[PDB]
Parts: sequence; structure tokens; C-alpha cells
Amino acid sequence: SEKGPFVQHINRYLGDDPFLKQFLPLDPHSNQLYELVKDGVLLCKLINVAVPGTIDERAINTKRVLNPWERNENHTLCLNSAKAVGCSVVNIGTQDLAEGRPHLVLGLISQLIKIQLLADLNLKKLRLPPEKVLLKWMNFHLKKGGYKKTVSNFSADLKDAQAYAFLLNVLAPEHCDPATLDAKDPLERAELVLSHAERMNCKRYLTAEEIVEGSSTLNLAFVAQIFHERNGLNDVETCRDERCYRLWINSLGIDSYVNNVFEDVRNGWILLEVLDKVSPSSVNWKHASKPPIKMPFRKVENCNQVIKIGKQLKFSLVNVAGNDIVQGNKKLILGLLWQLMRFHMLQLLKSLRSEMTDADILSWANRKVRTMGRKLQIESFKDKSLSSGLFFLNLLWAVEPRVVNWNLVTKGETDDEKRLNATYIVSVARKLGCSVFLLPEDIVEVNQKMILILTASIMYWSLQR
Repeated sequence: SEKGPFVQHINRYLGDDPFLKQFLPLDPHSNQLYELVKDGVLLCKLINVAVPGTIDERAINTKRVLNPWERNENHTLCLNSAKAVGCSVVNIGTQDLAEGRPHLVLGLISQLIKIQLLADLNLKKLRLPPEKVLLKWMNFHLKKGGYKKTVSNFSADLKDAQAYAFLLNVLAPEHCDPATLDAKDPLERAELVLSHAERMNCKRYLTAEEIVEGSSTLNLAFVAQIFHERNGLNDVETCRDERCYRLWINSLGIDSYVNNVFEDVRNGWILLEVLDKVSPSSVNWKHASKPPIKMPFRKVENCNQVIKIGKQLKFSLVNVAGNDIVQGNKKLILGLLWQLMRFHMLQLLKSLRSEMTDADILSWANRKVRTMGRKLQIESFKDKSLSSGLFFLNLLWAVEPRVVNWNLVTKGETDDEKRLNATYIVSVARKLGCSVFLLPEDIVEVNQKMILILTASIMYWSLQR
């Protein structure tokens, strides 16, 4: 039933796209949606609408006609990009997009809209969910707007359009319509509210009836849209790692979802799940307690098994124990996660045989590039020259020359040029099948740990061609 708003959403945010400009608008009553998704250009672009700068559009096969492979690349690039923004696509396959399965297409678009509308609510200018943060923002302006009532929900507290009218008058007074004051019926007030929003260029698409009926999901979106158009407002590696491992854990096929690794990992359950995935049958669930957990004993017990299995896998854990995870030791949590990530990567590569090391990966990359006739090599994954992005592009070109367009590549000199290749590298790698989560700046600044994993991931898919 959400097909309608989902279409209107696409038509409004992509209706001017140079490529999709001709295929839009789409009839929310017809099945044109499931047809425009088959090639893989639509969803890839929707993702950048949700989180700008995610996919380098230059890496998207944007031709009139596409081969069954140029088509498969877009979906590959799409699904891997979706994970990079927090989407749960562990059950959606590349062929499901090509065919256009509704329950999977709508389910995917649903997550993107959510990400698009509710993100940037924790990075603006602190334990409250995005929705509650939006409520604080709204009430903030309403206070100064002399609004008496307080908003605490997006259904009954908005049904009469009163709060909408005040808010809009506060954020965009130059678009005020005194007619709202003569509005007797709540529907009439809503229609005028929608107009006021249209004037300030919000890409609003809900109707006056959807406001009076108190539709919680539709109204929440509208309030977010107002915010994004006018908010009316006048140790950093820890934050990056938090995002990185959070995205990685959520793509492993785990049953729990991570919103914040530092917090959601304290009762030990999630870490046990990751361990069971990366090292099958390693966890003894008979001695573990499933959340919610109130009893602290059960928390400490889970974390102690986490540490035990960690040491059994030969990981490096000194002067720590289960209660360190429960206490939120970020230094230990990041250290344990890294080793888990590296362990899984090596195990994956190892399964391609018939005792992997970082050095074997370094050797493979250098050797792989030498087969194309190029002489550029690296001494390690910390090599300063990596920042240019030239090595990676050559390696990727070596793996599959068809995925690297050199007219699009630049020199790795200026910080801008490097930034450009980096973003291109991340998208091309995902286009191949690499499920990586490093940031473009991870290449420009040469984050050796992230470098290792990207390379190992390229290798992983190269050895299966």
C-alpha cells in the first residue's frame, strides 16, 4: 500500500535527473516502478538521494540499452552501496532487482527513504532516536512561535494542522498566507499548510487528507522534509571506526541490528553472533543469555565467552575480561572488532584454496599488477604513495579492465584529485562485488588496516573470476 507514496517520492526527488528526466514522472497506480528498476540505474541514484556522495555516478552503466552484465553490475554496485548506508539487503539478490520483485523492491526503497529523511539528525549542530530529535527541533521553533501545546507524536498532535501552520510561519514567514487564520475546518488548514510548504520548495507529496487522518508515517516524513529544507538554526578516528564496524556487522547476516557498536555490544550477545558467523560452531549457546537482559550476571557471562573464544582464536587480548566489554571499553571493543574483521577476511580467502597472512595479500596485489605490464608496486599497505589511488585503479584494471574507465581517473597529486579517485575506487570495487566500508578519505590518508581489507576483498573476487 506504500507503493503510491514511494513513487511520488521518486518522482519528486529524481524528476529532474539528467538521465531519468525522461522516464519521470511515474504513475503510482501502474507497475512502471518495477520496470524502471530492472536496469539498476534508478536505485543507484535513489541511494545518492538518501545519502549524497555514496556512489560515484560515473561508475554506473548509464546506456540506452544494457547487456545482461552491464545490468548485473549496476545491481551489484547498488546492493553493496545500500549496505554502506545502513540498509539490510542480506536477503536481496542481484537477480531479484533485475526481475523486480515488489516485496523486495519496496522493502529496499522503504529503508532508503527512512535513511534519507531521518539521517543528519545526529550530525547536525544525544541518546535520543532521530524521531525524537526531530520533535525537539520542532518544539524549539514552536516555543518562540508562541505555540502553547507541546508536540510528542506525529499523529494526533498534528491532525489539525495547527502546529504545521505555526512552524512554517516561523521558518518561512515571507510565504505566510493570512487565509489559514480564517480556516474553520482542519482540512482547509491542511491544504493551506501544504501550499505554504510548496512555496518554500519542500518536495512534499502527502495530501491534506493524509494530514487530518493523522497518518503517523506520512506526517513524520513531512516534518523531516520541512527540516531538511529549513532547520532555522543560526579522537575522530573513533567515530569512523564506529561507523565502519557497525556497517560491517550489519551485513554479516546477523540476527541483531547495530545502531551504535559501542552501546549495542555491551551485553555480549551481538559479539557472540559475529563469532558464530566468522567461526561456525565456536559459540556454546547453552551458556549464553539472549536479550533483553536485566540481570548483570548474564551480561558478564556472555562477554567472558566472547573473550575466551577470542583468545582461543589466538587474538591479542591483554589485561581485559568480559566486564571490559560490559563497561564499554572502546579501545578493547575496536581492537576485538578489527581482529574479527581481519580473521573473517583471511578465512574467506583461505576457503578458495585447492595459513593466510597480510604479506600474502601484499604479494598477490603487487604480482597481479605486474601481469598487466605495469611496474608500480607497494612496499606495504602503509605505503604513502597509495594516497594517489593509482595503484588501486591499476589493480582493479588488472582484475577486470572493463570496470575501470581511465578517462575518468586523475593524477594522485592535489587533495581534490586524490579525493576523486578514492571515491571512484570505492564504487568500482563495490561494482565488482567487494563489500567494503572504508571511506574515500581512508585511501587519501592511507589507513593501512582499511587498505589491507580492501585489497584482500579485491583478491577474494579476483580468484573467483
